[PDB]
Order: sequence, then C-alpha cells, then structure tokens
Amino acid sequence: KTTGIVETHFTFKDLYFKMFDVGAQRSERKKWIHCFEGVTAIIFCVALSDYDLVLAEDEEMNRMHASMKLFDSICNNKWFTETSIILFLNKKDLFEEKIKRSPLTICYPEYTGSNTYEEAAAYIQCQFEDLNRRKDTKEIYTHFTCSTDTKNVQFVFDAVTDVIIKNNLKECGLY
Amino acid sequence: AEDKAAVERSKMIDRNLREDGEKAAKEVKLLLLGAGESGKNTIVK
Amino acid sequence: GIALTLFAVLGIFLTAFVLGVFIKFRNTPIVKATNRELSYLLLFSLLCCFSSSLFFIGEPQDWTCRLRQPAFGISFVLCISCILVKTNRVLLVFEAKIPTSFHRKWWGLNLQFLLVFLCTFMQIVICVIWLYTAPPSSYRNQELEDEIIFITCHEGSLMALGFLIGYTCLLAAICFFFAFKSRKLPENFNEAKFITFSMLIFFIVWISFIPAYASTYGKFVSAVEVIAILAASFGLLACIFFNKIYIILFKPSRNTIEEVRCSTAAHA
Amino acid sequence: RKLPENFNEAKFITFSMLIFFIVWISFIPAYASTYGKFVSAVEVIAILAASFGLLACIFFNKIYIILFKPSRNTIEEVRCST
Amino acid sequence: KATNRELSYLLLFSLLCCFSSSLFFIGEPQDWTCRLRQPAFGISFVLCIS
Ligand SMILES: CCCCCCCC/C=C\CCCCCCCC(=O)OC[C@@H](COP(=O)(O)OCC[N+](C)(C)C)OC(=O)CCCCCCC/C=C/CCCCCCCC
Ligand SMILES: CCCCCCCC/C=C\CCCCCCCC(=O)O[C@H](COC(=O)CCCCCCC/C=C/CCCCCCCC)COP(=O)(O)OCC[N+](C)(C)C
Ligand SMILES: CC(C)CCC[C@@H](C)[C@H]1CC[C@H]2[C@@H]3CC=C4C[C@@H](O)CC[C@]4(C)[C@H]3CC[C@]12C
Ligand SMILES: N[C@@H](Cc1c[nH]c2ccccc12)C(=O)O
Repeated sequence: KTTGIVETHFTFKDLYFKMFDVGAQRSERKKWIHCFEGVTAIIFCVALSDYDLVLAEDEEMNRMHASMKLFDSICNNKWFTETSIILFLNKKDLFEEKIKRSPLTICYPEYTGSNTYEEAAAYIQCQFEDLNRRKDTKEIYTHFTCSTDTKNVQFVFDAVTDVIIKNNLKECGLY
Repeated sequence: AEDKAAVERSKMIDRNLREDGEKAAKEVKLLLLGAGESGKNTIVK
Repeated sequence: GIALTLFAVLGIFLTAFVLGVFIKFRNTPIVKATNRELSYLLLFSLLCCFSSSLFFIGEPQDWTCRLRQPAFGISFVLCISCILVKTNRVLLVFEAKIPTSFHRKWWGLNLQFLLVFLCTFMQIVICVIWLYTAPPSSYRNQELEDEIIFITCHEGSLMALGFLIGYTCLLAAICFFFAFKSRKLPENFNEAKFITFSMLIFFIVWISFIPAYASTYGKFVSAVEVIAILAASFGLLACIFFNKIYIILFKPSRNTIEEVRCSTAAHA
Repeated sequence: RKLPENFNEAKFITFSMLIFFIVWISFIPAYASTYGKFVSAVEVIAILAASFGLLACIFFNKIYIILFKPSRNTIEEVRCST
Repeated sequence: KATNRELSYLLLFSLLCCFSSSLFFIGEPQDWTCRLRQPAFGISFVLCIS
C-alpha cells in the first residue's frame, strides 16, 4: 500500500535484525542520507551479469560502471566513516554461462585474463574493493550468492558478529 | 494537587519511555542498498 | 654481595629498557593490544620489586628489619593483580557478542585502577597492623656458635608472616584459573602459556628453599632470600615481556593493522 | 612444536622438559645451604616434582578423551591420524 | 593403538619405579640403603626419558 522505506524483520540465532529498503524514495540522496547514521552495517548488492548488458540503455553508461560509481559515492560519505559494507556479488550462473560467448574484456579496457569464472570474479571484485580509501576504519566482506543453502543468512550473521566484536574492542581502546 | 497529578503522569510516561528504549537498544539495524534488478529481491526472499 | 648488587642493577636496567620500548611504540597495534596503562603500572611495580632486594644486604639495623618483607610482598601483589585485571577485561570484551550490555561501565578504564587498588588493600592492612603491634627488631645471637656473634632480625609475629605468604599464594593460584579460561582467545589477545609458567617458576623456587629456611642459620638465609626474590622477578619479567619486545624490535612487519584484523577475524 | 599430530604431543613433551630443567637448576643452591637431617629431603622433593611433571604433561589429556569424558568424540582413527 | 602399546607400558612401569625409589631416602641411613639410593633413581629416570 504505502511507498517509501520498507521494513523486514527476522530472528537468526537469538539476534533481532532490521532491514530498511530505501530504493523507493526517488529524491535527493543527501537530504535523507544523514538520517541513517548509526547503522551497524550496510548491505550492498551487485550483479555480475551486467558486464555484457547495457542495462542503463545509454551508450556512455554501462551498468557495471554505474554500480562502481554508486559504490564509490556511498563508501566515502562523511557520515558513514566507520560502517562496514557487506558486498554481495550476485547472479554467478548466467555470468559464467556468457563469459565464453562474450569475454569480460568488454567492460574494462584492461584484460581480465582466461575468460573463466574464477579469474573474472577475481578481477571484478578486486576492482570493486579498491574503490574504498578509509581502509583503517572500515572493511568489506564479499560472498558469492548460493541459492539452495542458507549461506546467505549465516554470512550476514557472522559479519555482524565480527563488526560488533571489533567495535567493542576499539571502544575499550585495545584495538 | 494539580502538581501531584502532573508528577504522577510524568513518572508514568518516563517509566514507559525507559523500558521501550532499553528493548530497542537490543536490535541490529542494516541498510539495504542496490540499483534495481541487482537481485535485492533474492536476498530479501 | 657484589654479585647480587650487580644482578639487581642489571635487572633494573632491563626493566627500564622494556618501558622505554613500550613508550616509543605506543601507537603500534601490537603494543596497543596489550593494556598499555596496566603495562606501565606492572613495569613500575617490577622496578620496585627488583629494588626491594637491596634491604637484605648490609648490617641489619632496626629501620631495615621492618621494611625487608612488606616491600616485596606489596610489590609482587601489585604485579599479580595487574596481570589478573588485564586478562579478565579482554575476556569480558570478547564474550560480549551481544550488541548491547550492562557491562559498559564494567570495562571502563578508570574502574581497572580501582580493582588493582582493592586487590592490594588487604596486603597493606595486614602489614600496617603487624608493624603497629609487634614490629621486627634486630638482635645479636651468641648462642649458635660460642666463638662467633651473628646479627639477625626477629619478626616478633609468625602468624602475620604466614598470612602474607598465604594471600600471595592464593592470588598466584587464581592466576591459574584465569590463564586456563583464556586459552581460546585469538592471537594478539591470548596469553596463557606465560602466566602459568611464571607462577610455576615462583612456586618451585620457594618450595625448594623450604629445607634451608628450616635448618640453616647465619648469613646464608639472607642470600637464599635474595636469590629467590631475584629469580622470581626475572622469570616474571622475561615470560611476560621479552617475546613482545622481540616481535616489536625484530621482525617489525608484524606490527601492522592488517595482521591484527586477520588475527581477530580467526575467531569468527 | 608446530606439528598438530596426535593431540599436540610435541608441545606437551616440550613443556614437560622445561619443568625438569627449572626444577634441577633450583636444586643446586638449596643443597649447599642445607646441612644436617634435611640434606636428604632436598633430594626427594626434586624427584617427586620431576616425576609428577612428566607423567601429567604426557598423559592427562589422552586419558580424559578416552574415559570420564566424551567417548566417540575424537576417539575415531580420523582424529588420531590428523 | 595409534601410540605404541609397549613403550607406553614400559614408560608407566619406569615411572612407577621412579616414584617408589624415593621411599628409600626417608628412613635411618644404613650401609645397604645409601649404596642403593642414587643408582635406582638414575636408572629409572634414564629409562623414562629414553
Ligand atoms: C620443586 C618442588 C615444586 C613442586 C610443584 C611442581 C609440580 C609439577 C608442576 C606441574 C604439573 C602440570 C604442568 C602444567 C603445564 C601446563 C601446560 C601449558 O603450559 O599449556 C599452555 C595452555 C594451553 O596451551 P596454548 O594456550 O598455548 O594453546 C591452546 C590454544 N587452543 C586452545 C586454541 C588450542 O594450558 C593451560 O591452559 C594452563 C592451565 C594451568 C595448568 C595447571 C598447573 C597447576 C600446577 C600447580 C603446582 C602447585 C604446586 C603444589 C604445592 C604443594 C606442595 C606440597
Ligand atoms: C631459577 C633458579 C635460580 C638459582 C640460580 C642458579 C645458579 C646458581 C649458581 C651457583 C650457586 C652458588 C655456588 C655454591 C658454592 C658454595 C657452596 C658452599 O658454600 O658449601 C660449603 C662447602 O661446599 C660444599 O659443601 C659442596 C659444594 C656443593 C656442590 C653441589 C652438589 C650437587 C650438584 C649439582 C651439580 C650437577 C650440575 C648439572 C646441571 C643441572 C641443571 C639442569 C659449606 O656450606 P654449608 O656448610 O652451609 O652446607 C653444606 C651442606 N652440604 C655438605 C650438604 C653441601
Ligand atoms: C591438577 C593439576 C595440579 C595437575 C594436572 C595438570 C592438568 C590439570 C593440566 C596440565 C596440562 C594442562 C593441559 C594443557 C593443554 C591443554 C590443551 C588445550 O587445548 C585444552 C586444555 C589442556 C588439555 C590442558 C588441560 C589441563 C592440563 C592437563
Ligand atoms: N621469609 C619469607 C620470604 C618472603 C618475603 N615476602 C614474601 C612474599 C611471598 C612469599 C615469600 C616471601 C619466607 O618465609 O619465604
């Protein structure tokens, strides 16, 4: 019925999680971007299959470049200096299917090498993880989605636990 | 009289405010970003 | 006595050197993983413990027989309490996986010093009570050997001496249980293979010197006491510090944030 | 010491030998100081301490895994081989 | 059976001998006792360490 922020709630191993989806706002990001300060982690999603898809429909903008630009803008905000990012590279089946039909070299002028999933994934990831510059305070966790099993929830739970532990140690001053 | 009623109402409001805040403090908040058609739907499901 | 004096001076020098390294590299992640303030307090207490062995050499005047034991007792209790508080706080931080907690004030920096003071108050109150009521004094014994005169101090209380030893031994024993609980902590925060060895060094030197104290009398008793004190202090210092000092000065590549991030992550 | 084969046996043997060395260096000063009936005692304490050390370090852990503790947990050959 | 089943028995017997050797020291010294104190301990301990 209502538009705007959508909230989903679930409990995993006695931890209560809250997730806010802000994709329906369609307004200036800066005005509402200072309201979300204080979150524990930021979940970020990227599709590998957009390398050879002109999703944007603009010749100048390729979906991968747009995703990289958005990730760069989000990661280096003044407010989110100390919030970690859980990066989810998604759709690894179709991407692996199309690599041999059209290699990864279309997106980047530099060669990925070998035209196969392991090498291609490494090049796309390294290129996404190098966008950050506050390496001292924030870190990125990367998981390739697995549909059948529950690796998706467990990875988020473990990442949140690690973030909480590292936050407490830093406050004590030990870390 | 009126001061007593106001004080009692304030103390009832304050007690409810404290406990609810303590309960909220025990939750983890996550922000889900992503351009549309990036598979956000699959993670949510 | 010259050898004992030289060894005490060397111990003081090495104690000062470790403190100088910690101050030069305070920012480094390895040094910051260990509690820096408690480290300084432990080093100062260790300097006091090493310097307290100089009261056992020379003519035993009355003003020395009262300060021979309590100085060492308080100095060693300070180190034990510092070690205990340093280990319990790391355990409290790691166990708190929960987002929120009531133990926020429990791990506060100021509370640590109060706990170290509470663990030495008992040793301070037995000493003051002992000195006020039945103080030690010097006496000359001509009975042992008809031809030679010896100068020694008589404590005047043997129950008071027993209580200090019992309290120190009790604290050393708890240092075993807290060392045992900490074996599963990650690297750069786990120290369980040194505390137990230091406590065992102390127990073996003192337990070994029981026969001599019960049988021998004369100048030898003081030499045995000095040797035991010096050996215990050296063992504690070495086990606690010389590993980290080596990693910091030699192999400096380890003192990097990436290493400590990789270390803490192994827990999850 | 790094090798994890057989319940960390190398680590245990190394820890046991250090106790022996510590016990015996501490013996020399005690012996010279004692004269009379207690000269004999300084030998029994050393022997007992060393014997209690070696046996406990080498066997305590395996005995727990075998009896008076979980059985069929790490008892399997799989656990001994690794 | 992963460990050697015979060296373990030999080591336990040697440790028993080492434990029992200390009993000879306690007691009024006699000619045969002092001749048998040291060698028993030495042999038993060497048997254990070996
Ligand atoms: C000359 C006369 C002296 C007479 C006394 C001598 C008696 C003989 C001494 C000892 C027998 C036992 C020796 C104990 C050695 C401990 C071994 C050790 O060091 O292993 C270190 C740590 C574990 O290893 P880790 O952390 O590196 O890896 C673990 C990493 N993970 C968890 C991920 C796998 O093990 C731990 O937790 C440590 C747990 C604490 C050990 C308890 C020992 C208590 C001994 C008390 C002696 C008191 C004397 C009695 C007085 C009576 C006189 C009449
Ligand atoms: C962590 C531990 C810290 C401790 C530091 C360890 C290093 C100390 C180094 C040297 C100590 C001082 C040197 C003492 C000389 C003065 C002695 C004295 O003055 O004896 C005076 C005369 O000589 C002597 O009888 C004999 C000298 C003693 C020889 C020791 C025999 C036992 C041997 C051990 C040797 C095997 C070595 C194997 C290595 C083991 C390592 C794992 C009189 O003395 P007395 O009448 O009062 O009693 C005498 C009581 N009776 C007779 C029972 C001794
Ligand atoms: C009761 C005391 C005085 C004598 C017996 C010593 C026992 C309690 C001590 C000595 C060596 C210790 C072991 C040292 C190493 C390890 C490996 C660790 O991963 C689990 C604990 C464990 C297995 C310890 C258990 C307790 C232990 C066996
Ligand atoms: N003479 C004391 C030596 C001593 C002084 N202070 C101590 C503190 C702890 C243990 C021993 C001591 C003893 O009987 O051993």
